[PDB]
Amino acid sequence: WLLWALVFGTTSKIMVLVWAFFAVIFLASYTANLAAFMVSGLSDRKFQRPQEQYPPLKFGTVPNGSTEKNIRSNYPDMHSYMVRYNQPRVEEALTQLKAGKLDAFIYDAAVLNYMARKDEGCKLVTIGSGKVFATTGYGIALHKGSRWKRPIDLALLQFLGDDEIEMLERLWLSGICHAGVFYMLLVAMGLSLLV
Amino acid sequence: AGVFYMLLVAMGLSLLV
Amino acid sequence: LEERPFVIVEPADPISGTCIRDSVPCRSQLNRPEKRCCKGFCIDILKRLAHTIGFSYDLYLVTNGKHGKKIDGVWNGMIGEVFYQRADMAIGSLTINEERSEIVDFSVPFVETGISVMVARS
Amino acid sequence: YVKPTLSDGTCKEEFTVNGDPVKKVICTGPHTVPQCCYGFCIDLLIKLARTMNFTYEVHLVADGKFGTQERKEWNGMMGELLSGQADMIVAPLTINNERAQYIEFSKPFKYQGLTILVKKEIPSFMQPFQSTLWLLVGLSVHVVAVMLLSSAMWFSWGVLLNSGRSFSARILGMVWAGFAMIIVASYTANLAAFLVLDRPEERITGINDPRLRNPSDKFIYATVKQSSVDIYFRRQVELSTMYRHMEKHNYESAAEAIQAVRDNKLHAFIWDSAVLEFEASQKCDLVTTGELFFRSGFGIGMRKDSPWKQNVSLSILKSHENGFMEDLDKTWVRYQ
Amino acid sequence: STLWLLVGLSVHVVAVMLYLLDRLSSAMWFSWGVLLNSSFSARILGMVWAGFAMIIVASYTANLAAFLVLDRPEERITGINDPRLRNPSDKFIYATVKQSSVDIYFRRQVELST
Ligand SMILES: *[C@@H]1O[C@H](CO)[C@@H](O)[C@H](O)[C@H]1NC(C)=O
Ligand SMILES: *[C@@H]1O[C@H](CO)[C@@H](O)[C@H](O)[C@H]1NC(C)=O
Ligand SMILES: N[C@@H](CCC(=O)O)C(=O)O
Repeated sequence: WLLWALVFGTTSKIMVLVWAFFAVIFLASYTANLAAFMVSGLSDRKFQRPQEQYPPLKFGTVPNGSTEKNIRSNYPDMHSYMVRYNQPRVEEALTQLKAGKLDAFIYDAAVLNYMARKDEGCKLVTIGSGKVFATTGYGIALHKGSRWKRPIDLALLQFLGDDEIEMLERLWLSGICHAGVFYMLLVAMGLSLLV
Repeated sequence: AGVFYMLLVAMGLSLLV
Repeated sequence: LEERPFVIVEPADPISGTCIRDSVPCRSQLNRPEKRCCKGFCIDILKRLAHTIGFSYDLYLVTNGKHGKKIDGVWNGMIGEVFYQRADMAIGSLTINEERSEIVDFSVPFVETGISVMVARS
Repeated sequence: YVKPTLSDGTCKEEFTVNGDPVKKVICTGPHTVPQCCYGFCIDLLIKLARTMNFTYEVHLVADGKFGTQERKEWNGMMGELLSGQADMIVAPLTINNERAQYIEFSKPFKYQGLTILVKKEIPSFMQPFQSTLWLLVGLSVHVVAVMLLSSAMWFSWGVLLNSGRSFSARILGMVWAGFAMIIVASYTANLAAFLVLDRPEERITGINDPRLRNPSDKFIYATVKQSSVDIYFRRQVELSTMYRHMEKHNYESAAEAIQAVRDNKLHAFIWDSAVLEFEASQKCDLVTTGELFFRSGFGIGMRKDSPWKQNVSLSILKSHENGFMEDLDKTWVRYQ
Repeated sequence: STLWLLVGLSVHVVAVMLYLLDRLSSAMWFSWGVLLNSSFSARILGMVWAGFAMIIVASYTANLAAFLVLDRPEERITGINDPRLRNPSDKFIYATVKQSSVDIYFRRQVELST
């Protein structure tokens, strides 16, 4: 018992000498592992039915856009809840978010993924790191006739063939800066109680 | 690892003297 | 219309009548003759387009509504300008949508967009 | 997907998890024998079919090529729209200037780019435990073994690893007792320091890496013959030496170019992002490095002045907002 | 100090129970010694305390080892083409010497006019 505990007539003294050697190996090997070691999206119930799961949840979006129209005609349950926490302007929608009033802001991707990537960053992170819902793009708007529709598209497409388009967002859209072991302790402490 | 042997050499001369 | 990263307007430095060179004149057509000049990601595309195919442009800012909406059967904003033949071309931050694209012809999208959510880092 | 049909002519019925019945259409292609196709975009074809109530028949490409400009004439799938052997193209087919002057494209299914796929070969217990490091271990014990009755003889070995007086020697042992601690303390951090050397897994960080602009015979680069990536590298003069000699390693199809990577016969593969990322998930032994550099999408091609131009580009545009193109994504691409 | 308090409070509760079942301040003497680097039924049940003492010292060393890993985490400037350089932050100031080569260098480029 004592010999086995120490691991954690000159006959058996040889193996316990070897056994002590293994002790330093187990602790040292543990150092290698540790040395190198160092409300989601719209799908979850938190958004569609916030009252039932967690009443403390606040939302909002400026109410004359396309996200407002998409939400209204797709998730009618959650639209009537955002009317009270409505707010104008994106810039005014970040002071309240940082102060502690709102918990999440629902808006476009190309705007939010850049504002959180600017000097306003270090405090705001989009929940979807690369997750976007109802994906679309920008574009020009012309009449139904649109004689200029055909020449414009080919001009826009040949920009992509070269580096012209992706050398523009690097100029305008760039930015910088884009207790806890209770379960293990309780299980370990609880295990020894039975023995 | 030359420094490691230096500590042993200093240790060896410590008790010898 | 003015969107902070895409279309940026400035008081045009009223020294005599002009502003910096990397800008284009604008207007605030409404229906005080102040002149202001604009720049951004979208306008850089507009300048390049007008060079490959020869045409001239007269930018003006929308003073009625915003990006676009339909209330009581009347379109107000950038889409309402194109729909009612008040302008041949709308540029800025317009998202291709099912209801707009059936009234107004769009083009190839520049950049991806959609809907996303942000949260304060903790 | 393309799989052979059963003996009776109707291929076997599959039921993915709950799923509902899997939707399969009978493809007729290479002589010519019928098959059946499962599809991501085929599940999108059946949706367009009921909206405008037009019947259809599906046949595979004659030669299995996507399409480009020969010599004056088109080949592959594009060689069958213009001629008259097809009225639509339901397949991942990127949008670019050269194709847009002869056909019409509608709005993309999904937005993607293109990247590079390489090997993910990512493999000693105690490397430095040899030479003078091991030699100094024996010398210290042997010297102290006869430093000065046999009780202290085993003491030096035991005191090295935790544990199991002659006045001056007792103080000498006491001061040497802490000497064993400092020498082994470095050993504990020695492997810890040796555990962060890492390896250069950043083989290719995009096109702008010096290896691409100055290709060496050690590296072999490949793409799929007669595709959009082939066109993209023939637009730029500064890359005239990119495929001046690396053109002869171009592969026939992306199905066997990936297999070449896993066989240690190819070093880099440039292809669509939406395809290589899916393969990296299944294989669990490959990896995609670099960054996207030509962002476009897959659109339904259709011959110019076709009377279905507005219908198609509206159902695709509506399907994004319903969530239909997200239900397809989870069942087909991003599952694991 | 929550981690230390949680670990600090666990020594008193655990040690007392083992001594009572196996049957004062002398009992806590054994626990303190194992807590630093220095009957049969309680021996095997109490031997895991050395493991419990092993994890806490290992965790602190692991936490301390990574503390210096992120040495100088702050990045000041990467040179030219800094996004802060191109887009002024209205708080991080730039200056130079009037009427020199740098004035000529920055006056011949359009995209630097901001
Ligand atoms: C949204 O449109 C309504 C239309 O009546 C208007 O009253 C409201 O001020 C608008 N909100 C904005 C632009 O934030
Ligand atoms: C498809 O487009 C054509 C041409 O505009 C039109 O006649 C037809 O009604 C459209 N289909 C539906 C279902 O609206
Ligand atoms: N970009 C949107 C406006 C922003 C929003 O409300 O989502 C549009 O032009 O419709």
